[PDB]
Amino acid sequence: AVQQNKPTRSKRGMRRSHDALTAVTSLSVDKTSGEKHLRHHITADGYYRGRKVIAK
Amino acid sequence: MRLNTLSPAEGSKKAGKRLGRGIGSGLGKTGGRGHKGQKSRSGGGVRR
Amino acid sequence: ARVKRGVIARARHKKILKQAKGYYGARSRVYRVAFQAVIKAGQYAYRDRRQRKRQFRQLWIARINAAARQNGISYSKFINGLKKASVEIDRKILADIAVFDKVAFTALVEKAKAALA
Amino acid sequence: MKTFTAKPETVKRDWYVVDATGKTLGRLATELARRLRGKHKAEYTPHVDTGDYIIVLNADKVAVTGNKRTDKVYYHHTGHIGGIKQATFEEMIARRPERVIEIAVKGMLPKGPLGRAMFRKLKVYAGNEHNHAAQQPQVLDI
Amino acid sequence: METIAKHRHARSSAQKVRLVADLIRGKKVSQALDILTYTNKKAAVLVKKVLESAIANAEHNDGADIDDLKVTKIFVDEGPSMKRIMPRAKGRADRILKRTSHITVVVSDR
Amino acid sequence: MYAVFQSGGKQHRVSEGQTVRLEKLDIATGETVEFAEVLMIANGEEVKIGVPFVDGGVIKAEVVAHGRGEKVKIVKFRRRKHYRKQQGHRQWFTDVKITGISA
RNA sequence: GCGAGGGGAGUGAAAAAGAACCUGAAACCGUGUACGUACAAGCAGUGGGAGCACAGCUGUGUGACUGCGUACCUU
RNA sequence: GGGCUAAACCAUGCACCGAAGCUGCGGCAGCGACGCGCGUUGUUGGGUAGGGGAGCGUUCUGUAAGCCUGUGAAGGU
Ligand SMILES: [K+]
Ligand SMILES: [K+]
Ligand SMILES: [K+]
Ligand SMILES: [K+]
Ligand SMILES: [K+]
Ligand SMILES: [K+]
Ligand SMILES: [K+]
Ligand SMILES: [Mg+2]
Ligand SMILES: [Mg+2]
Ligand SMILES: [Mg+2]
Ligand SMILES: [Mg+2]
Ligand SMILES: [Mg+2]
Ligand SMILES: [Mg+2]
Ligand SMILES: [Mg+2]
Ligand SMILES: [Mg+2]
Ligand SMILES: [Mg+2]
Ligand SMILES: [Mg+2]
Ligand SMILES: [Mg+2]
Ligand SMILES: [Mg+2]
Ligand SMILES: [Mg+2]
Ligand SMILES: [Mg+2]
Ligand SMILES: [Mg+2]
Ligand SMILES: [Mg+2]
Ligand SMILES: [Mg+2]
Ligand SMILES: [Mg+2]
Ligand SMILES: [Mg+2]
Ligand SMILES: [Mg+2]
Ligand SMILES: [Mg+2]
Ligand SMILES: [Mg+2]
Ligand SMILES: [Mg+2]
Ligand SMILES: [Mg+2]
Ligand SMILES: [Mg+2]
Ligand SMILES: [Mg+2]
Ligand SMILES: [Mg+2]
Ligand SMILES: [Mg+2]
Repeated sequence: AVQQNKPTRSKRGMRRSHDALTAVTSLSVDKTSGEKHLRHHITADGYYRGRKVIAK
Repeated sequence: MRLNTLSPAEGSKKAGKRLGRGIGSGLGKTGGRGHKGQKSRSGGGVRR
Repeated sequence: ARVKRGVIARARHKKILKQAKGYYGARSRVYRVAFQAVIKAGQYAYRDRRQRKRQFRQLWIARINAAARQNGISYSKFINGLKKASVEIDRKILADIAVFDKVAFTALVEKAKAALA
Repeated sequence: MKTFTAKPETVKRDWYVVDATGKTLGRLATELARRLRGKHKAEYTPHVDTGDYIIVLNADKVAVTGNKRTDKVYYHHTGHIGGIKQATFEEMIARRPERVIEIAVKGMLPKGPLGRAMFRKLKVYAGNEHNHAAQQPQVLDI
Repeated sequence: METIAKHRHARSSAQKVRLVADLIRGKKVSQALDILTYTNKKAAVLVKKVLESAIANAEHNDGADIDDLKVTKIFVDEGPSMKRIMPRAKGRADRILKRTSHITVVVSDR
Repeated sequence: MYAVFQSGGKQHRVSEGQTVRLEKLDIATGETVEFAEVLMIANGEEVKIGVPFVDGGVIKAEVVAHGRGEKVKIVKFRRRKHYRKQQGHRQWFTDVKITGISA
């Protein structure tokens, strides 16, 4: 099965109207190190909820 | 009398037919040959 | 004497595409499609110079009818009355007066009614 | 000079109230359709709605001649295979009496967006009462 | 006035990169950098390096102040395609287009 | 006050100071032209209807300009029949300015 | 990233002449602005036409609503 | 189609709508007359195959050791 007519650039854009990405609503701030981080994830320096959970 | 002021006699230089050059010419498409048959073909026609 | 076609061919294609501005999709971008669209637009325009004279007369008649019936007479009797009264105002003007000078239009209706009586 | 054209932002529309009691359905509908379109005004313009608002009272007392009360059938299809439905005039008056006049008028109005807009100016009621006293409708003897 | 950085001939189709560029168009550069850090797309890595370069250009070459900068313009253009061959069944060959993109970021305090 | 008159096989409703575009007249620019066949004169509530012409009614006008109108393209095309023809057209006009209306 | 690529600086008459280099059309793909578009049925135009924006009543852009209207070639 | 008891059918009459038909106004061309290319006049101008007539533009040769052009050519828009 294949198209009988070439779809338009307009129809291509309409299909892609649901493809846009969503930015992260907001980042969280660690209460001890002050780092920003994804909520419920550890920070880049290894803090979570104010505690040094892992080295490096 | 200069090389750019000489003209041929009126009626002495009729332009040739040019077939197959568009609707407006009157000889476009089939070029006066009509439709199909032996006489429309390249090299077509019966002998004397 | 070899002749390259590019400069003349480009001008011809551009002349058609310029006439196709505002058309949708390939009709304003693609020569093959734009050429057909420009031809069809020309055919319609020839046809509709004739249609325009029909549609406007039809509009004037409808407005004269409404204004005549506001004054108590149908369009067909109004026109016959004006012709019996030797009034030669045409429908374009009668429709203009019907909208912009209702007092003058009433006077024309009275003239038509008198010629019919 | 060019011919006048009515302008949607300055057209004057008035309110009327009509009593359908005992009137012949189709001969009432033509007058309604005419006035909803604006064909009675010198400013009539085919692409502009210059018509009036019309309230129709007593829709369930509209009349029809001959044997139409029992023999006029209203058909419609639900879009489901085999879904052809029907109702007689009398069945329609009993269940949805405003529809009888609304259907008749809709058939005599232009088709398309403008004709649908003209139909919204028609307000049909079964009984003898309406809620549009604020619009001060004038009695219209159609 | 405004400062530009570009990554020309980047290895990604413009359609893919445009999904990321649309996230940051018009944002303050500090917010834009945060958005890109937490976007799990290869194109977010590409765009973030161009944005960082544009910010450095504005500071070093144009004496701008980072806290004032916004992403005033960002767009992705199609670069040249690299043509490759992919063998299919029954001796048939297909063309593969490896599409590239030109990424442009413009930052400015106004 | 306005008046109705015929010119160029058409009718026109005019007031003083208006400019009217007519079919070409064989009159030089700057000259005055008389329209002595007036179909109607209306000045407020006084309305004189010609039967066909108002007695003594005359419209004064000054010829303002001659010219050619916007170009119109004529296209003729018979599909599948190897026929096509095009033609251009510009119609001549004469602009006149109404200077006086007299019953 | 001791990248690719880019921004400055400099050369030059010119660097949108920077080596993927004279000119740099079209298809095709984008960013910005103006207007239209989420109750509306078909060759997508044409005739009529409101509103909005713009430049000086007019010119330009857009085109709600409405009459008419089933591409081209070949055979 | 809506709807219609006429908005159906028959008869008589008078109005009106209605086409690129006819008329009005402006313009162009073919052919023929009549006078001096011009005037006047009559008339014609839907077209496939096809016949006849008249032109546009492109490259190149002469005219041109001329003419235009860095005070901006060709090309592009
Ligand atoms: K032949
Ligand atoms: K250059
Ligand atoms: K280029
Ligand atoms: K339309
Ligand atoms: K074919
Ligand atoms: K065949
Ligand atoms: K003649
Ligand atoms: Mg098919
Ligand atoms: Mg998708
Ligand atoms: Mg032929
Ligand atoms: Mg043959
Ligand atoms: Mg053939
Ligand atoms: Mg045969
Ligand atoms: Mg052979
Ligand atoms: Mg050569
Ligand atoms: Mg061509
Ligand atoms: Mg295009
Ligand atoms: Mg274009
Ligand atoms: Mg219709
Ligand atoms: Mg094999
Ligand atoms: Mg480098
Ligand atoms: Mg050079
Ligand atoms: Mg170049
Ligand atoms: Mg391009
Ligand atoms: Mg609905
Ligand atoms: Mg809507
Ligand atoms: Mg649809
Ligand atoms: Mg239609
Ligand atoms: Mg006609
Ligand atoms: Mg005729
Ligand atoms: Mg004539
Ligand atoms: Mg004829
Ligand atoms: Mg002919
Ligand atoms: Mg030469
Ligand atoms: Mg040359």
